[PDB]
Amino acid sequence: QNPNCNIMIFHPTKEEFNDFDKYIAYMESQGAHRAGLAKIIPPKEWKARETYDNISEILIATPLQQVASGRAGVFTQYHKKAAAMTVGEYRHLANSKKYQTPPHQNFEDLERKYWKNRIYNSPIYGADISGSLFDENTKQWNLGHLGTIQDLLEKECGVVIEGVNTPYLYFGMWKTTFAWHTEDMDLYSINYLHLGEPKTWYVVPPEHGQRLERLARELFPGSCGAFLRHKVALISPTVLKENGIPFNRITQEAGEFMVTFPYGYHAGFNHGFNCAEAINFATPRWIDYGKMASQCSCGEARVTFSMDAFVRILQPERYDLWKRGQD
Ligand code: NI
Ligand SMILES: [Zn+2]
Repeated sequence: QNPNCNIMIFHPTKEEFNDFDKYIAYMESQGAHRAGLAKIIPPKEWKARETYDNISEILIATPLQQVASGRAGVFTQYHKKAAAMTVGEYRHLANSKKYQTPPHQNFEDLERKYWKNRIYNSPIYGADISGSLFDENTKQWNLGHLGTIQDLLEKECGVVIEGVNTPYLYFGMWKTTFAWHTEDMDLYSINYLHLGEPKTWYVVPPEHGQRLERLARELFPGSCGAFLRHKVALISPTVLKENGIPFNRITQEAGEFMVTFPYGYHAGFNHGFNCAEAINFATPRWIDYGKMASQCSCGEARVTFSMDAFVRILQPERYDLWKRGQD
């Protein structure tokens, strides 16, 4: 299935939108994971929340200034602190003359601009906010409550990691950026754009993630032995074509879901003011990637959690063998 590793787009029926797990698995029987990313479009009736009133007076306690440096499509990005603000103020700042989305004829134009001018006017990302905009009544694809095996982490261990097993909110503006990464422990991620302007994703198929690693070692020489876990690298598509790294690019509109799959390297940016919600999740398929996830050796990035419970409970036949691989 899916021989060209293309980003597949699904339009589940209402019935198919009932069991989250079961549809993930169906997307995989059609080969979605081979691209490392898929778009899902919710049924017409489905809604995340009745209305987005009073999201104005919500508090972004610690927004981040994203300072890039480098050029010719290759940058390290670093995060610096900036003042607290309401979303009202952020919306307003993100539409001001300094941060607003530049005039552009089409996508190719916008992209050219983002990658040419990255180091200027460092944008402020309202990122990593612990919360959710989903209605409790929303029972299909509600990111607070997916009901996947990732929940084994909290029931077995009492282990809660923010943005991993509880959701994060992302208030974006033009040029706000996510560096090249696979998710923590190479988990799946799912992201819902709640509102506003689009988000662009670039994605490398899992089959080739190593090529991407290999390349990042040349572009940032002197580098854990798993550099990309720092999530500091920006690399433009031109630079990927130049070096023969397969990738795809897709632009997410408001109202749409993206799911990244284990070991699917991805990065991208926002086109303007927007608000996104995301969480990680897991399936039985992920366990083996979990146990395999290459961790940062220098300390700069976290070994997020222990695979122990997952193997013990869900792979009981292989558990003894897995322990002997340890200490
Ligand atoms: Ni991600
Ligand atoms: Zn490291």
